[PDB]
Amino acid sequence: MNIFEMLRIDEGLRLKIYKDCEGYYTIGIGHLLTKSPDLNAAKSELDKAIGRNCNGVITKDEAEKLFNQDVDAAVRGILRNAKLKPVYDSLDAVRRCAAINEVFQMGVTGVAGFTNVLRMLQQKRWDEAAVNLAKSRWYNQCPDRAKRVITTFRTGTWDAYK
Ligand SMILES: [Ca+2]
Ligand SMILES: [Cl-]
Ligand SMILES: [Cl-]
Repeated sequence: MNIFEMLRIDEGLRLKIYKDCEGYYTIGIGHLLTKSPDLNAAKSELDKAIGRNCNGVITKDEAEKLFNQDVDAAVRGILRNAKLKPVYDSLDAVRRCAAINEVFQMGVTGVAGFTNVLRMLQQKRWDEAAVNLAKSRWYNQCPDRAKRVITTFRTGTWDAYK
């Protein structure tokens, strides 16, 4: 088990443009196209991401190329953020996977606003953090995409994906 297998379970594959739990336009392995309510914008966003007229539908190899890029972006997003990096770097290996997962799904900005959870995580207060994440807007709207991640932050094992 690793971050790619983890996200493949959580986001699955979709080779046609769907609206995600947050209500935004998405494709592949959880690749967000835009937060605009306009489908045709997301349709052009796909074409721009791949380098061709898709046009709303991509292949499996292209999805995996986007997936590598997005996981890279999530890691870089964490390391570049002053709030997230010190918390991240305090985490053990498995919880760091949960952290990459949450940023991949929610984006850096959303996550960095969870100020008290970040504090609880840095001080290894796993139970409270789990509870506080459980009452998030992320969790309440995306409970199936979020559930295993919260549990991972609590236990620091891979058991929720087993
Ligand atoms: Ca690392
Ligand atoms: Cl892999
Ligand atoms: Cl969900």
